[PDB]
Amino acid sequence: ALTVKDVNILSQYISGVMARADHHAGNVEEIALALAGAILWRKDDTNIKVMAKNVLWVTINGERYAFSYNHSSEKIEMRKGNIQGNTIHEFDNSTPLSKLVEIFKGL
Amino acid sequence: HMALTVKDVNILSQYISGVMARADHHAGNVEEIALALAGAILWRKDDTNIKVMAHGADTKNVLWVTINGERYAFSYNHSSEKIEMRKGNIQGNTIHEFDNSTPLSKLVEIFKGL
Repeated sequence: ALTVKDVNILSQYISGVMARADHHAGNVEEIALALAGAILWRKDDTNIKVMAKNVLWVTINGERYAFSYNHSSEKIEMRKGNIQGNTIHEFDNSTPLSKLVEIFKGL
Repeated sequence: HMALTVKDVNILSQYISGVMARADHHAGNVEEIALALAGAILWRKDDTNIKVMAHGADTKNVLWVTINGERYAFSYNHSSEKIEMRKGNIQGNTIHEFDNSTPLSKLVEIFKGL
């Protein structure tokens, strides 16, 4: 799995996400940038890790969160704890930024 | 006279948290678009570190980033309540002004094109 250890790798990863979203998942291409900001906003010191569909793990306020793309619903799914459970939020280009801020502010 | 160099992800997260805290408290009109701008700047930046210059103290901040060999300056205008984006000269006119009502599709378009 990829460990996002520095800003160089982080930009490359975000670029990878945006390239993939443009080509094959256009319905999350916009929210992806805001999600990137939100995850960096709220993460603990633990490094972001992307594992293998890929799953991105981040720890926020002492809880582990998994982000991954669902081709069938065309959503980015957010799970709390283990990828083997229900989503707590789903994001796409229709998600209001007001709602995104509200969700991350409260984590 | 004060320069913050965003050398690593820890400093980046503290900087973003600082921006969101200030926006929540007295710049509500850009609190939402600030997150998207954070992703967009990190998306397109060249290797050079982001720098935040304050030539007044913690209040008169300008964030600088290089994209495709060009410098871009971001700052908040507390009268228009917009984040102003300039290119090259910081004393030039703005090329874009962003707030919560900026369509995200337009923000993606702008950054894709830099």
